Amino acid sequence: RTRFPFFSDVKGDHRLVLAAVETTVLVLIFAVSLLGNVCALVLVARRRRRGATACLVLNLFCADLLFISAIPLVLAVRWTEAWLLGPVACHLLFYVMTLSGSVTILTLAAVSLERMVCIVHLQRGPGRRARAVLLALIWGYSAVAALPLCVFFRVVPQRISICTLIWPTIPGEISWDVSFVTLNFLVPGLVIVISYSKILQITKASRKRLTVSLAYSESHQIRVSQQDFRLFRTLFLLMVSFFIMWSPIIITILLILIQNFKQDLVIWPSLFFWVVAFTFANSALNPILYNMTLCRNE
Amino acid sequence: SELDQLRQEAEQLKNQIRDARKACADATLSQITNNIDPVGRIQMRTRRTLRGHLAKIYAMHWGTDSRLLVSASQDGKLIIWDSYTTNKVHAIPLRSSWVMTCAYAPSGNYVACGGLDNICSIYNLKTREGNVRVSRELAGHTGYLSCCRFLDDNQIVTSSGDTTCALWDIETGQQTTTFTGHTGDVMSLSLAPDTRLFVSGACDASAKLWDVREGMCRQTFTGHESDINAICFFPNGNAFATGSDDATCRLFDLRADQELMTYSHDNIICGITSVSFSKSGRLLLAGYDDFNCNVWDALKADRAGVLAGHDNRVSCLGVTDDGMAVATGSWDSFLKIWNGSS
Amino acid sequence: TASIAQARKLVEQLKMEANIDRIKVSKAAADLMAYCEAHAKEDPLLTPVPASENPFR
Amino acid sequence: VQLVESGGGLVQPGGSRKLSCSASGFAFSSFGMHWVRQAPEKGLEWVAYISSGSGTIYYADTVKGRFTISRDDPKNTLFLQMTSLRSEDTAMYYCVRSIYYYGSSPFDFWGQGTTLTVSAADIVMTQATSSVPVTPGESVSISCRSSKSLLHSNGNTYLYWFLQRPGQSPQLLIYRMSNLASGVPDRFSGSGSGTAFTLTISRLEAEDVGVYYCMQHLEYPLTFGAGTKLEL
Ligand SMILES: CC/C=C/C/C=C/C/C=C/C/C=C\C/C=C\C/C=C/CCC(=O)O
Repeated sequence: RTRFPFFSDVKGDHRLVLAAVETTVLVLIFAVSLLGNVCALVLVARRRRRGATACLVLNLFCADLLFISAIPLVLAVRWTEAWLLGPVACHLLFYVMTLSGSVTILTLAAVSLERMVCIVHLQRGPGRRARAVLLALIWGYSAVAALPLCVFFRVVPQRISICTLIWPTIPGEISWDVSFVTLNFLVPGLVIVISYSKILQITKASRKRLTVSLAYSESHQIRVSQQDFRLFRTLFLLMVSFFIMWSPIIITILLILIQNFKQDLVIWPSLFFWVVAFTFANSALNPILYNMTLCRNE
Repeated sequence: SELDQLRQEAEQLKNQIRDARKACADATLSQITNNIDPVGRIQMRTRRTLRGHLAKIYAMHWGTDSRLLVSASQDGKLIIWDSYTTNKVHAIPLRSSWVMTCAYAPSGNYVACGGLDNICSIYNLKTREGNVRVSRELAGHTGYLSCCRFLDDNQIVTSSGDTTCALWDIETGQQTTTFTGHTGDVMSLSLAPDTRLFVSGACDASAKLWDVREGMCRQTFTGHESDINAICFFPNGNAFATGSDDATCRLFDLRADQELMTYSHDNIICGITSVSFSKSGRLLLAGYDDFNCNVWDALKADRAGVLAGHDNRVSCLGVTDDGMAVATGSWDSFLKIWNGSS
Repeated sequence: TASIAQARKLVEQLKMEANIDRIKVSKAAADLMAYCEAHAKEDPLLTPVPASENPFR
Repeated sequence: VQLVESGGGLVQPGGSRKLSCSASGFAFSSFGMHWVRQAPEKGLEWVAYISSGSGTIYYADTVKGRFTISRDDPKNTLFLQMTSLRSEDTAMYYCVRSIYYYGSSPFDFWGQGTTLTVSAADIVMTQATSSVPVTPGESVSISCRSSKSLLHSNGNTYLYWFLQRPGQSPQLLIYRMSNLASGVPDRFSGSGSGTAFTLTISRLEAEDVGVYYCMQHLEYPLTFGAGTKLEL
């Protein structure tokens, strides 16, 4: 019953060096993410205070700011290795982290459906309260979804203790995990890809109608279509960054699932810590992606 | 040669007045005022932001009380605000959305708006029925109304893009006097504190002193390289300041018949939109096209403060009668009240 | 024909404008100096009023 | 401007009666409306108030809960339905205007009034009856006192002076202790210092006879004065 030593590498090599490296990559991530978020949130508040179209991007900006609120406890535990903090203090970390993660992925997929709904359907003419009802649901569905990671969670001693997951019912555990994977990482990725495929096909159709219906010249199309790659690169980067940044946590979840039966598959808790650091770094460039064209590094 | 002889006589007369202006220039104001202490940094905080318009604001006018201000935006709404409590006393729906000017009667009983409709409409705020209604639409102008200002509750002087300004008797609705002489759209009009004379700024880059009673121009002031977009009288009424699209403001004197100082900087290349002096005539505030609003010390031409609170073109600017506040209105539908903090 | 009338109006306008006894700039700027330096104790932006008497507090 | 009222008369005790206030001649949808009543051979007393658009509603604690007030702005009619009428609610009920912006004059036009004949803490204002045998050409000062300082921090002094001719509805003389109402002669004047206010008439004519009332307006529980009557 080795369970899993979440963030508890009992026997590290050169821990002096290893622990220092983890703490440093972590405080830098905290700094960049917090600075970018406090800049972007106040900028978007100023923009919306001027009567800008109600948006959901500020929900992402606060969700990923809440995401970096649990890393202080994370690197506090990274030194101790054993989770000295009390179970009630220990519950909070795993619960909030997986409430922000499932409120970030879901708002990134809601921002991209609001944008392919306006730039395509509601061109210029959608209730703020309708968007508000979706927004509150997102925060709610996310908290409820990761509630099983708070109830079926309890610290247990080894040798000296670890905050693993009890999960009495194995079929129930795997059912909840697959329903969380297919409803918090699969369909959001699908809707994001579908939406950003539309904002493209519609843009390409508009450009082609410009060049074949108004009888433009080939030299002219290239003096007007100087942004087609600029927009393409931007939205393809959005989709691929989302996928390549939120995939490591899901594949680690699946491999610790198959550890549930494949105990022979020795896996490194250090790998779990590294993918968690990568998911934390996800919150560091979410302001960068959604405020890219606004400021290109001044 | 028939037209050539008297047209020559005309340029001879203008050369004569040029050398007369030059001869009387004993000294420049800059050297005369070089011995006075500088105002220094002026910090103004936005005490109130008057949100409520849904379109670019083109004009604002403070009431004599220094608490009520009228604002006109192209949303077709003229709103009278309570500056102290940021409340909307009235929101008059304008018949035409295109409004380029707004006025508040000296008594406060009436307000007026004008624009591309080519008509100046007077609204009676104090009515028994309890609603604000148009009392008189003054319609005898060919070009768009640029600025309209009230001398009394029966007399209003209006400036238009037909290159003419006119004095109107509100009761009859007819122009008692028509002021002609500008060769370009008149964009701005400021009356003397005594309301006996008014100065008009036009796109022909000249400002002319006019007298309401005599009916015609007394003096013409030149020196701007571009259209005068804004004009304001000095508190004494012996001077006025003109803002143009060449990013320069100039202080003219009605007795020296020439300019005195020029307010310009190489960092600013955006034309002025609205200017107004302080109560004591020491602070010449000017709204610029670059979202900013400089505070020029009108005695040494030294920029002594910037009011950066807008994100679009600052279009209107006005200091209260007691001089205790400054309200700027830009193209982002927001007014802002500013005053010095000690 | 019509332009000569407005030219005549212009020349009499300039004639009546030229017959003005202008004062020197030294006398003119002295009055402006007196006006600026004599009304500075009452101006609320050149010399700000304390917040106790400020109604925009 | 015209505010006519209908309904009201002989009501058996413990019953109910609805009173209608039909407003014609002004923008009824933008006027806060009050109901004021005056007991026979007695001074006025506030009853209820409904804001524009029925956003805010207040009642006097004497009649709170028993009375209801509602407006129908599409037809320009204000309503007051009373339930369980006792023997103390017998009074002439007035339907008054009121509009509140900066510089506005509340209680501009009072209604005609309907007689109600039911059969079988707060700020108090004190003024003596003072039936002065005045003569045309006399300068008279009418003083009323308040239990609290009427002067608010913003600068206003919410004191209102009303005049009621014999057999006629009250009108507004001075609002906020210094501002003359539009329509009354200039001879009326008023002043005060937070307490112990006074109303001064310089050129008293034969028309300025009746009962003078003073009213506070800081807090919505409102209270008039006893009423100073001028004769001869
Ligand atoms: C998008 C969701 C959020 C992303 C960021 C999450 C960070 C915190 C990680 C939480 C992982 C939680 C559960 C993983 C799956 C189940 C654990 C079971 C495996 C252990 C072996 C066993 O079953 O005995």
